[PDB]
Formats: sequence, C-alpha cells, structure tokens
Amino acid sequence: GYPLFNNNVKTKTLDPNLVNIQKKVLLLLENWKQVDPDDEYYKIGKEYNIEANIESYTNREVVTEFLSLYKTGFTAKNQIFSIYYENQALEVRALYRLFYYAKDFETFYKTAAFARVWLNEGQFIYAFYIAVIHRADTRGIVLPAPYEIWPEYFVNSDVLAKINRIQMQKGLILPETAQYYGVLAKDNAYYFYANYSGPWTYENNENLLSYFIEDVAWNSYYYYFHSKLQFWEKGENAIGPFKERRGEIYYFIYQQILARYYLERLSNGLGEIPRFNWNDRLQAGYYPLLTTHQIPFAQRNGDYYLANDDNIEDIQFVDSYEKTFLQFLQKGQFKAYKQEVDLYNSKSVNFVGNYWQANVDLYEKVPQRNYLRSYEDAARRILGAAPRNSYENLNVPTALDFYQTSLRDPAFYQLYAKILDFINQYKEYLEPYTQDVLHFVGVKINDVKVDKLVTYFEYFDWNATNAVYLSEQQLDTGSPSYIVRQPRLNNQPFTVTIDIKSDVESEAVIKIFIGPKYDGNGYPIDLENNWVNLVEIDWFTHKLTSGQNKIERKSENFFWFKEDSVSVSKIYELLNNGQVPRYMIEKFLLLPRRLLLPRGTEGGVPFQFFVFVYPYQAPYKEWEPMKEFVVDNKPFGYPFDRPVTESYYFTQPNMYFKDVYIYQEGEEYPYYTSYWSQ
Amino acid sequence: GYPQYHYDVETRKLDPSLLNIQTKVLSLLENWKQVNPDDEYYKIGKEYNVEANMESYTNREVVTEFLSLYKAGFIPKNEVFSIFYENQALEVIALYRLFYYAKDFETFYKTAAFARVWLNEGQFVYAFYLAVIHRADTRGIVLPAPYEIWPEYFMNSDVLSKIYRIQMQKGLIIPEQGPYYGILSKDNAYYFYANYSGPLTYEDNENLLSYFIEDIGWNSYYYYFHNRFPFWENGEQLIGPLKERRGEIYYYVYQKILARYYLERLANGLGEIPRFNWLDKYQTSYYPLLSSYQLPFAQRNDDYYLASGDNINDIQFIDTYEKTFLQLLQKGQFKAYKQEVDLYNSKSINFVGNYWQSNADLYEKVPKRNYWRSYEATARRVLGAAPRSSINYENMNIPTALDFYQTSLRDPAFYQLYAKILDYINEYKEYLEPYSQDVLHYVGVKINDVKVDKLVTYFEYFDWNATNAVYLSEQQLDTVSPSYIVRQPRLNNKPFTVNIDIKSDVESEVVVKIFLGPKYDGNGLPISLEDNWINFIELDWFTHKLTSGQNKIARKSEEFFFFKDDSVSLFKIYELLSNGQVPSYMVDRYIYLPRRLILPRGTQRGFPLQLFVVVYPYQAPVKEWESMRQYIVDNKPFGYPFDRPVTLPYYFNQPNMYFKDVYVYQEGEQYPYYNSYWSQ
Ligand SMILES: *[C@@H]1O[C@H](CO)[C@@H](O[C@@H]2O[C@H](CO)[C@@H](O[C@@H]3O[C@H](CO[C@H]4O[C@H](CO)[C@@H](O)[C@H](O[C@H]5O[C@H](CO)[C@@H](O)[C@H](O)[C@@H]5O)[C@@H]4O)[C@@H](O)[C@H](O[C@H]4O[C@H](CO)[C@@H](O)[C@H](O)[C@@H]4O[C@H]4O[C@H](CO)[C@@H](O)[C@H](O)[C@@H]4O)[C@@H]3O)[C@H](O)[C@H]2NC(C)=O)[C@H](O)[C@H]1NC(C)=O
Ligand SMILES: *[C@@H]1O[C@H](CO)[C@@H](O[C@@H]2O[C@H](CO)[C@@H](O[C@@H]3O[C@H](CO[C@H]4O[C@H](CO)[C@@H](O)[C@H](O)[C@@H]4O)[C@@H](O)[C@H](O[C@H]4O[C@H](CO)[C@@H](O)[C@H](O)[C@@H]4O[C@H]4O[C@H](CO)[C@@H](O)[C@H](O)[C@@H]4O)[C@@H]3O)[C@H](O)[C@H]2NC(C)=O)[C@H](O)[C@H]1NC(C)=O
Ligand SMILES: *[C@@H]1O[C@H](CO)[C@@H](O[C@@H]2O[C@H](CO)[C@@H](O[C@@H]3O[C@H](CO[C@H]4O[C@H](CO)[C@@H](O)[C@H](O[C@H]5O[C@H](CO)[C@@H](O)[C@H](O)[C@@H]5O)[C@@H]4O)[C@@H](O)[C@H](O[C@H]4O[C@H](CO)[C@@H](O)[C@H](O)[C@@H]4O)[C@@H]3O)[C@H](O)[C@H]2NC(C)=O)[C@H](O)[C@H]1NC(C)=O
Ligand SMILES: *[C@@H]1O[C@H](CO)[C@@H](O[C@@H]2O[C@H](CO)[C@@H](O[C@@H]3O[C@H](CO)[C@@H](O)[C@H](O)[C@@H]3O)[C@H](O)[C@H]2NC(C)=O)[C@H](O)[C@H]1NC(C)=O
Ligand SMILES: [Cu+2]
Repeated sequence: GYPLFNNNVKTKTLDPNLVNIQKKVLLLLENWKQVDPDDEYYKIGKEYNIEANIESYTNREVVTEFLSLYKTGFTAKNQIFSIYYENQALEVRALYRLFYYAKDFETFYKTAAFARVWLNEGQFIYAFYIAVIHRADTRGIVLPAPYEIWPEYFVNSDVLAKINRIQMQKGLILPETAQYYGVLAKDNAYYFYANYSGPWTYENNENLLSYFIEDVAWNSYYYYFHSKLQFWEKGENAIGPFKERRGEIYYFIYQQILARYYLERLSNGLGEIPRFNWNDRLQAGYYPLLTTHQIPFAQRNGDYYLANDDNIEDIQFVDSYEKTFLQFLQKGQFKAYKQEVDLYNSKSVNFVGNYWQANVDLYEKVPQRNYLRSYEDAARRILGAAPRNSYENLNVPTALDFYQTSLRDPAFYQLYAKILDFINQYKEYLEPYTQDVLHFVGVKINDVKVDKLVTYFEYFDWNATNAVYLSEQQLDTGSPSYIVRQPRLNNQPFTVTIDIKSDVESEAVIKIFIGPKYDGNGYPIDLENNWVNLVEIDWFTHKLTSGQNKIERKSENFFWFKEDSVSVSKIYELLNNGQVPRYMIEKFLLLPRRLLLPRGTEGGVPFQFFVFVYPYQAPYKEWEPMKEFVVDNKPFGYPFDRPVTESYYFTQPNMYFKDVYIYQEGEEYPYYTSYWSQ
Repeated sequence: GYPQYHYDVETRKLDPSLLNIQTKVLSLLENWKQVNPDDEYYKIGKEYNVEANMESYTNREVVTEFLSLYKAGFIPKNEVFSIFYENQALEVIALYRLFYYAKDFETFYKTAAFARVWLNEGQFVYAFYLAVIHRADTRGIVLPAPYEIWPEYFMNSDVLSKIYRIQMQKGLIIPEQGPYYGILSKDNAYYFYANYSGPLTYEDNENLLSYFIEDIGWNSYYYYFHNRFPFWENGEQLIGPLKERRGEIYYYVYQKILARYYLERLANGLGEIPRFNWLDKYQTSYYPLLSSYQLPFAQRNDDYYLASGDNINDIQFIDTYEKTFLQLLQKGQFKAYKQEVDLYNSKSINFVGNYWQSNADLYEKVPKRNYWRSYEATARRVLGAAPRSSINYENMNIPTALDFYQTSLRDPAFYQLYAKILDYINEYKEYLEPYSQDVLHYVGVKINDVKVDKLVTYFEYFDWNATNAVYLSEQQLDTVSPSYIVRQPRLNNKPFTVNIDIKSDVESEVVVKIFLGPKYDGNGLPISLEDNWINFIELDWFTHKLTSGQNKIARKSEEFFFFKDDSVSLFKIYELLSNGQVPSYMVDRYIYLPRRLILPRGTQRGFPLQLFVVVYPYQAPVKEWESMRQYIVDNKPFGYPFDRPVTLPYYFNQPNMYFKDVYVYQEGEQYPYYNSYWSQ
C-alpha cells in the first residue's frame, strides 16, 4: 500500500491570441494511430496539394526534394518507424523540413493534415512533435507528455494486454472479480495497477533499480533532449546562438545522466558501471517485455558475442572510429574535416562532442557527402542483438532504436560511459583551474545545514488511451479512459541554509551539487576521482551585504528541476479558463523534482553536498535570446568541467562539503500492489 | 575510533589431579618454532628411544610402522607442512598414532619431547594438538586458541612485517614516531593495529565482507571441526556411540557454514553464491597477502583455466566422481564399497556424507587399498592454482590457502565448491518423504507471541597474542619473551532476549528450537520456505516444562546452545591456572561458533531477518548415548525439522510454530578501517 499522489498544478495565464492554435494542435494529436473520415482535417488532407502551394514555403529546394522523395513512394501505414532506419529517417527529415519552412500557421496546419491523412502515423507524430517544439509561431504552446503520446513504449506487456482485453470486451464481463487482477472500474474510467520489471527481464540484480531506469519521466527526459537537439539538424536551426557550445551540452547532459545512474547503483549496492571489449562478449542480459504492433522487442542473453559473421564491417568501423580519436590525442593540434583543432584550448570541446555524435555540424565545412556513417548508430545496432537482414521492409525493434526506450537498456549506459571515458582522456589536456580563479577573496562559507532527506513511493496515474484502437461510435461521441496507476519515487520538501561571512558587499553566484561519498568497495572517493560523479542540483545568484548572511533555498526553487506534467483532461479544463500548466511551458526540458534524491534506506544511505560561491558575471549580449537556461558566462558544470588534479589547491574557504543521509519511509520495495496489500 | 573489548570469563575449578598435565602441555607449546637446549624436554627427547620402550605402547604395529618410516627419513626442519602433502600426511599420521596409543601420560610426554627435538615443528605441533584433543587422560585441560599457535595464518603481511621489524630492532629507534604507523609501546608490550584485506585481495566487491571471512574465530572454528573429526581417522576412535551419524555431522556443519556466509552476502548486497563449471574459465580471482617462512601464498589470476593438460587427469577423476553419484541417484538401492545402501531411508545420509568426504569409514568393508584418492583434495589442488611443478616435486611446495584448515575459509572458491557438494546432497535429499502433519502438529500447544529486544551490531577492538610468529634470542628464551599483541576490529552484537508465550492445555516436557534465516534474496523478492529451508541457521535448542495454562519463556542470547564465548589469552590462562581454575567453554564448548558472530552487520545500516520458533514433544536419547549427553538434547536428527526438503509449506502453519520478522541495526562506524592515529 502506497499513498495516492494529489497536487494542484501551478498554472499561468495563456495569451488569448495563441488559444486557437493550442486547440488545433491538440486536435491533431487525438487518436493519431487512426484516421477518422468524419474529422475536419480529413477533407483538408485529402484535398491539399503541396506543389500548387509551393509559393507558401519560404525555401523552394525543400519542396522540390520532398516532392522528389514522394514520387518514389513513402513507407506504408501500420508499420514500425525508427529514426535509425535510413530510408525512414530520410523521409521524415524532408517532412520535418517542410513543416519547419511553412510560411504561416495555416500552411503548417494544412501540411500536417495532409501528412496525417496520407503518411505513416509514426513519422507524422514524430515530425509534428518536433516542429511544434521548434516552430517560432507555436512557441508558448503546451504539448502532451511523451508517455501519453506513446503509451506502449512506457509500459510492460501485461498491463497493455489487460487494457486490450478490456477494450475488446468493451468493459468487464464479471466485474466483481476484476479487482483481484488489478483492474478497477470507477468514475467512468478503468484503472490498471502496474508492476516494474523483475529479475526475469534484468540479470545480475539490476532489477533492484527497475523503478528508476523504467520511470516514465526518466525516459521522457531523454526523449525531450533528443527532440530539442537532434543529431540530424544544424545548430543554427536547433539552438541558435549556442551553436559553438553544442558539444559542451552533449557532454554535460550525458555525464549528468551517467552520474545519476551511478548514484542509483550505489544506493542499490550494484557497484560501478562495467566496461566491455568489442572483440569480447557483452555481459548484460536483457529480455524486454515490450511490443509495438505486437512485434516483440529484441532479446539479448547474458553472454552475447558482439563480433559475429554479419557484423564484421560495423565492428571494423567502430574500432577505427576509436583509434583515430586516440591518434588525435597524440597530435594535439591538427586539421580534421576542414576545421583546425587545437586540443590545448578548452573551446575544442565543441569539436570533440560533435565528433562523438557524428552530427551535421561535424561536416559543415566539407562538400555534401553521399557516404554517411555514425559511430552511435553502429554501436546501437551491434548492441541491440537484433537479427541482421538486408531487406528494408523487415525489422525487429530494439530498445536502442527508440529514444523513448533507450534508457531501459544497460548497454546504453556502458556505451556512453566508454564514450565519456574517451572524452575525459581528451579533457586531461586542459590546464587545471588555479587558486586565483577559485578563491573568493573576502567571502567565507561559515556553515551549511540541510533538513531531513526522505524518499518514498507514491501512486501516480497517467492516461494510456492512445495505445488502443477505438470503434466508430467511440470516435464519434467519446472514448473511455484507460488509466495506468503505478508506484513512483518521490521526496519530501527540504531546505538548504547557507551561513556566509563577507565584509565586502557584492553580487555572487551559488552552485549546489550532490554526489557520492563511498564507492562500491566501501572506501571514500577522493575528489580527484569523484569530480565526474557530482550532479549539479542548484545554480542561482544572490547579493551579499557587509557582515553575516543567511541564505535559505527551498527544494521547490532549484534551477535544474521542474514539476510533474498533467493529463490532457486538466489541460482542457485550464484552457477553458484561459490558463496552461506553467511548468509544461516553463522548464519542460528538465528532470522532474521527484527524482532529485536517490531512494534511501531505513537506516540511511550516505551522500554529500558541495556548495560553491564565486563572483557573478552577466551572460554575454548575443546570448540574450537564451537567457532562461543560463545564469552567467561560466561553462556548464563549472568548476567540475575539467579534471581536478590536486584536491589541496582546489579547496578554498568559499567551498563547503557536507555529509548527509537519505532515509526511506514506508515500503522499501515497489511491488506491493496486490488487492490483498491495499 | 572503536571501543575496547572488556568481558568476564566463565571459570570452573580444575581437577587437582590434572594440575600437572596442563602445565606440561603448556610447556611444550612455548616457542614451538624453536628448540631451546636449556629446557628439560631437550634432554628427555635427545635421550629417549622409541624402540626400547615398545612395551609402553598398546599397539605394536604402530611402533613398527613409525620406526620404518623414520628409518626412511622424515621431512627436514624449517619447511612448510600441510596435511594435503601425501608423504607429510603419512608421516604425521604415523606420529599421531604413536602419540595416541601411549599407555600413560609419561610415555606420551617423552614421545612428544622426542618429536619436538627431532621432527619438523609443524608436524609436531599438529600431532600434539590433535592428541591432546583426543587423548583420554588429557580431557579437561585447556589449549591455546589456534590464532595464538599459528599467528602467521591469521594476519596479513603488513602487520607481520611491522612485528618482524620491531623484533629485529629490539624496540623503536624513534619511539615518538611509532603511533603514526600503528605501533603503540605500552606496559612492556607492543600493540600493532591490524586492518582487514582490501580490494587488492578480493574482487567483485567481496572485500566488504572480509571482516567476516578473515575473522579469527571463523577459521578457528573450522580448524576445531577438522581436529575433532579428521577425515583420515576411523569413526570409532572419533565418535564411539554415535559413529553411524558421522555423515550427518558432515552435512550439518557445512550446511551451516555456507548458510551464515550466504546471510552475510545478503547483508552486503552481494547476492547468491556463484556456480561454476570445471571445464570453463574460473571467474573468481584471489590475491592473498599471506606468507609462511617468507614463501608467498599462491595467487589465482582472474579467468584461470582449470582444464589444462597438466591437470587433465585430476579433472577427469573429479568429473567421474560426480557422474557416479548421479548414477546412484538413478539406482536408488544398490551396493557400493561392499555396503548395501537404500536412498529411500534417511539413515543413508551417513553413507552420502562419507562418500563426499572420502573418509576412512567409506572403505571400512573393503581390503586395505594402496590406491586412494579424495574428491575434496583433488578439487582443492585444482582450485589452488599452484604451479604443477610444486605438486610434482616433493621437496618443494608453494602454499595455498586451501592447503590449510586455518586459512581455507579465506578463499571464496571454498564456498562455491562446498555449495556444489551440498547441491548434490540436496538432490539426494529430494528422495526423502516430507514430514506429515501428525509429526509436526503438537496437539494442545499454541504459541501466542514471540518478542525480541533490539538487535544491534558493532565493531570493537580485540587484542590477541602473536609472540609465536617471531624467532627469539637466547637471552629472551632464558629470561622472558617479548609481548607482541595484535589489536584488530571485530564484529559483535549486544545482548538480547527472546520471550515466548505458550498456552498449554496439559502439563508436559517440551523441546523448543529457535532458528534464524533471511527474508529477501539478492533480487529483492521474498523467499518461500520450499527454497528457504536450507538457509535457516539453528540458534537455540533446549528443553522446558509447561504447566497447564499460560507460560512465558525468557531465553537470553548468552545462553544459546550452539554458541560459545571468546577464548582467553595465554597470560589469562596462566593467571587462572595459578588460582586453580580453567575456562569452561575452552574446555568443552570450543567446537561451537563464537557468540559475537550470531547477527549480520548490514551495509545499509538496517537488515531484515526472520526467526522461527518450534515446540515439540520431548523424548530422552537412547541410553547408549550416555557419554554424549552434553551435546545431544533429544533423539531428533540435527537440523530438525529443517533436515529434509519442504514440499507443502502449509504443513508448517501449525499452532506450535511461529515466524517472526526482525530487523538488525548497526551502531557506530559502519566500516572497520577507521583505526588510524588521527581517527583515534
Ligand atoms: C506476404 O509477403 C509478401 C512478400 O513481401 C507480401 O507481398 C508484398 O505486399 C506488399 C504490400 O501489399 C507489396 O507492396 C506493394 O506493391 C504494389 C505493387 O507495385 C508494383 O507496381 C508498381 C508500379 O505500379 C512498382 O513500383 C512496384 O515495384 C517497383 O517499384 C518499387 C518502388 O519502390 C521498387 O522498389 C521495385 O523494385 C519496383 O521497381 C511493383 O512492381 C505497390 O503498388 C504498392 O505501393 C503503394 O504502397 C506503397 C507503400 O509504401 C507506396 O510507397 C506506393 O507509392 C504505393 O502507394 C499506395 O500506398 C497506399 C496503399 O498502401 C495508398 O495510399 C494507395 O493505395 C497508394 O496507391 C506496395 O508497394 C509488395 O510488392 C508485395 N511483394 C511481392 C508480391 O513480392 C504480402 O503482402 C504478404 N502478405 C501478408 C498478408 O502479409
Ligand atoms: C640447492 O638445491 C639442491 C637440490 O635441491 C639442494 O641439495 C639437496 O640438499 C639436501 C639437504 O638440504 C640433500 O638432502 C640430504 O641428503 C643427504 C645425503 O643423502 C645421500 O646420501 C645418503 C647416504 O649417505 C643416501 O641415503 C641418500 O639417498 C642420498 O644419496 C642425507 O644424508 C640427508 O638426510 C638427512 O636429512 C634428512 C632430512 O633432510 C633425513 O630424512 C635423513 O634421515 C637424514 O637425517 C639426518 O639429520 C637428522 C636431523 O639432524 C638426524 O636426526 C639424522 O640422524 C641424520 O643425521 C638429506 O636427505 C639432498 O640430497 C640434496 N640434493 C642434491 C641433488 O644435491 C641444496 O641443499 C640446495 N641449497 C640450498 C642452499 O638451499
Ligand atoms: C604472549 O605469549 C608469550 C609466549 O607464550 C607469553 O610469555 C609467556 O609468559 C608466561 C607467563 O609469564 C611464562 O610462563 C611463566 O614463566 C615464568 C618464568 O619461567 C622462567 O623462569 C623461571 C625462574 O624464574 C625458571 O624456573 C623457568 O624454568 C623452569 O621451567 C621450564 C619449563 O617452562 C623448565 O624447563 C626449567 O627446567 C625450569 O623448571 C623459566 O626459565 C615461570 O616462573 C612461571 O611459572 C609459574 O607458573 C607455573 C604455571 O602456573 C607454575 O607451575 C610455576 O610453579 C610458577 O608458579 C610461568 O611458567 C612463559 O614462560 C612465557 N613464554 C615465553 C616463551 O617466554 C606472554 O606472557 C604473552 N603475553 C600476553 C598474553 O600478553
Ligand atoms: C484520456 O485521453 C483521452 C484521449 O486523449 C481523453 O478523451 C478526450 O477528452 C477530451 C476532453 O473531454 C475531448 O476533447 C473535448 O471533446 C468535446 C467533445 O466531446 C469538446 O466539446 C471539447 O471542447 C473538447 O475538445 C477529446 O475529444 C477526447 N478524445 C477522445 C478520443 O475521445 C480522456 O478524457 C482522457 N482521460 C483522462 C482521465 O485524462
Ligand atoms: Cu572475475
């Protein structure tokens, strides 16, 4: 038994002008798996002609390319779509460009209706989601959470089977027994209790942390990161002025993800992330209970040999792609891809990041190439263990083929740990920070206190109606509400109080990180090795007056976390009053606040907080359009963006380390969801 | 920083007729690594001749065989001795047989002096310890703990290096700097702070539980078990009245040793004991920091291949042995080694045990065989990873942790090997018919409630004497030896009481058993009894009288049947002897696990466990088991009722049975390595 999560949403008034657009957008996301002839968009899609409206798109080459591709024929409907399939990616890129270069919202809406009427549902939904995220005229509009757009990618096969059975039966035949199978009928809705994957899916005791790696928002964060910065889009059209910091963002995001995963492993007593050899076999078994269009996901055994007859070529490429990088480390200063690279300079980070993502920016200076390869794509194909075939119309889906399910596979963490190890080998070049840059003359942190740190499991409900196929009557009048109620990790509110002394009155920036204290072997971790495992949790500014100062920062005001998203019904309810969930418009790309702390234990799990105070400097001018994600001009992860070589010279009076303990209240495990346990 | 261990010793008056033997024994164990010409035993041994006193030994063939082997020549002094070395095993067995059959204590003392003067020190000490444990006229005296007789087998190389440096320097050149390196000079003695092995020795995060597997009490318990029931000795001499239960004992002890170990793995989040295949690379490595006579112990590299050509023969034998047992399981009833065996009968356990130990009792009905091979010895040799040249050549051996019973429990492979053996034995056990309700249900007795006080564990400093590890000078031998004391953290638990409420319709004598076991497995799921019956550890076993109505039973952990107190140091033994008293537990309770190791620690600072309480009717043991009353409480098999597989758990939901969920907490430092100068 767990408490039910109820919390009012902090909403904000929406501009009336955008109201209509909001409506239309939602209308295009309803039952996207099916085409309803009676809907308004159907006639527009069946009658719209892009060529006749070629003047309505700013760029003409995009229209010509899209028409040329469409003449050849796009993929059929009711087929699995993945961005890692070359032909499908080629088609969806053209569709997205056509969406992006539409003159106005009317043309974009017409094109979206046409795409939904004629094109594959998966490609349409992907392109429409990305375009709505990126289109300027749609900026400020609320989108449904990814787990409500692709429910089948965020729930296991048993719950979906129960939902499909209910849909086929159009209710319960013997309702008084459904309770014993985790199916509750109430308030014109059906609630399905769900468990997380167990040892059958995960080996080597990994299932102990299934509540974290299978969390809906944990994967939605990665999907949002992919959508905001997609590898196949140029920096100008995706990020704007932060184009030279793309590699920094890549490294920072992946390092933070791996650090949080390592913290969870330590909390569950699983140790460090294993390393593997390509010419040897992977030692991470995975048996996902996931399906799309009833097609099972690929399964990998415990001892899988990565180098087989049908993979040699890919293997070779991977190996080469690594060795070349090592050669660069020996050269230091070189010329690659028509770009001069100097590894002694920190800015080179950008190049490095792009090199390890094989994004378009890496090839912006060389002529348009028809020979395309990607290290990450080949690594994902090798690790997925799916059968290899030369036929383009037959694929076995894998968790690594979708950004919605990538984080469910440990191989993802191992691969990106290898990549970040290479990047840190590169980072070894950089000169360590000096005292003059670190010491804050006339500023000393006297004390730091933190309230009790508590974690627990609470029931959370999310709408999963899009996974089923509706009948004509349901489409015409109304469909039932299939709601998944599952346990999720959460933490109670806590406050951090910092007592500082400074006789000089000045502006300053305060950063707060959380990190581990002991490794898997039970020994303390020196800062010279723990600098890569620290997770930034807070980053803000404050004005210090002469004398004593006491700063109280609440967990609800941390910069790098948001609140939970809400269901579509509440979105419509608020829209009827001219309001939108503020956190679904503001800070909708950040991690949820419920995942801030790792799950604790009854006795308590030890961790530490790092508090850093340094001088403030305003962000640059041309950085003005993006002054909602940054607070100063320092690199992301400062001061831990480069290796710490001597802890003695790093510590300063304006830095503080504190040891804390995280406790658990209520049930320690999340599987107590039976009728007899409620 | 940790507190210091202070405890009172349970003492009993020593028989005045045994005041002479005790001293004598304690005189022959002083600096046993060296021979002092000024001692009486030196002259006695130098002048004593075995053959001239052939009439002083009950058996004559023993003397003849010993004389023949001695003429052939024994191993030279100053060499590593192990019972697994065949020639050394034969020589030491002959010497022990000569010791045991001595008609009187005087002849035994003369023979011991002769052996110390003329024979290898290791063989002498081993045989003398065994004989003192087994001789009839030595029953009642106290022997020093194994870790004080073989300090080098219970400490790491760093502390031994420090002790050797201090001995060579005859003190500290600069005393003020001693504390910064963990050496304290106080009260005419030198205290050395000792750590446990770290990740260099153990992989896969197993070092977390080093404190448990390197504990002196754990290895001393294993060595005591070996000494009391040697595999090469006949059961009749070892156990007279209950010889037929020998195999059962073999099953009961190991099943316990693994279970506790498994529990510790659950406390540190390490999971289940791995299983391995002989014909595949071994994945568990081991780098012991142990040395004997400055010879390093063998190191097993990770991914070591066990089926190389050099070992192939051994491998085959191993495999064959296993195969044979499986074939027996298909036969059910058969005749092996001229013994009729029926596996449908629980008694057959005896044979099974013997079969997996390759002990003497297995070959008692067949003519004396010059050909003999042991499954356990071959497996130990294969897993030791010592160079094959060491095995082939007789005058040279590289020691391994599996070659000594004082260090076997340090190696992880021991647990896996014996887990495989116990898996075979449980596959055999599947034959037995499960206990019925009629035998499990005690009509008229219902347990109302079971309460337990707070269960707390903590580390505390423990001091033990390691003077025997060094070689002393002539002046030290003459006047007095130096005192080198090793101070190390050790696990311990605070006292707690179990209170049981019982409602009885009638008055009668009953037997109460208390077991401990785990609740969740490595994957975090509850363990059903069908799989958890093997994981329960028997804590208490005692009789009681129930009167009609309500009754309350308060049982203190300091009274549990299956646990003992910590052994006392040699100086305290002398102090008590001067006052005519001896430690009772070291006298007759040394074959039981220390009480300090009852509860696990837990790395999360809180660990869930379960206690099982069962009450059943009392029946006195058969009369012939009269001289074993102190160790048998009733006629039930050891481990009852968890001695056979549980098939239908709802048979154990009886009124006279109770399952309780409990939690164990940790007080103070979670880790034992905070023992530096600046942390103290
Ligand atoms: C059991 O297995 C077998 C073996 O796979 C299956 O048989 C396959 O079934 C599929 C689908 O039913 C067939 O694909 C369809 O083929 C149609 C016939 O096309 C032929 O003529 C056209 C010219 O008119 C040629 O272009 C075709 O091939 C040539 O061109 C392609 C172009 O890519 C080249 O690749 C070839 O090498 C040739 O050069 C054939 O000769 C075809 O009309 C149809 O195409 C429509 O649908 C696709 C969907 O992607 C569109 O791309 C395309 O533009 C067409 O557009 C239609 O799309 C939808 C309908 O799907 C609607 O909007 C409109 O109706 C619109 O017209 C499609 O490609 C395949 O050929 C066939 N293989 C065989 C027989 O070997 C069985 O289906 C399967 N059974 C079950 C129960 O599972
Ligand atoms: C470098 O490496 C080499 C090769 O490994 C090594 O050489 C070997 O040294 C050992 C000594 O450590 C030698 O062993 C001794 O050999 C002598 C001679 O034996 C030969 O001759 C006799 C007849 O006289 C034959 O029977 C025999 O088969 C040989 O042909 C023996 O006399 C020694 O026996 C005594 O010691 C044994 C224990 O080691 C006893 O078992 C035996 O009964 C003898 O006991 C004596 O001492 C007792 C204790 O004081 C005493 O009680 C007895 O009464 C008696 O006096 C011994 O076996 C070996 O043969 C050498 N091998 C070779 C090939 O040379 C080097 O020593 C080594 N160097 C270093 C520095 O390590
Ligand atoms: C750590 O471990 C070391 C080694 O085990 C400990 O050192 C030992 O301490 C004990 C206790 O102090 C010693 O035993 C005592 O020894 C004294 C001294 O004996 C010497 O001096 C005598 C004259 O003063 C001399 O007569 C002795 O020689 C006789 O005995 C030998 C045999 O031992 C015999 O061969 C000779 O012919 C003599 O007959 C010897 O040179 C001794 O006086 C004590 O005897 C008393 O107690 C016994 C037993 O109750 C009793 O029978 C006696 O009548 C007398 O009342 C006692 O034996 C031991 O010798 C030390 N060992 C070594 C190697 O030096 C150390 O204490 C430990 N430290 C800790 C635990 O902190
Ligand atoms: C779970 O999801 C389904 C599908 O997204 C939700 O059904 C949808 O509910 C909204 C709001 O009631 C419907 O929009 C409204 O439709 C009415 C006409 O019926 C219109 O007058 C309103 O202005 C508004 O547009 C939407 O059509 C409907 N979708 C389908 C396919 O029926 C359901 O409410 C969700 N349940 C929960 C508990 O969140
Ligand atoms: Cu290994």
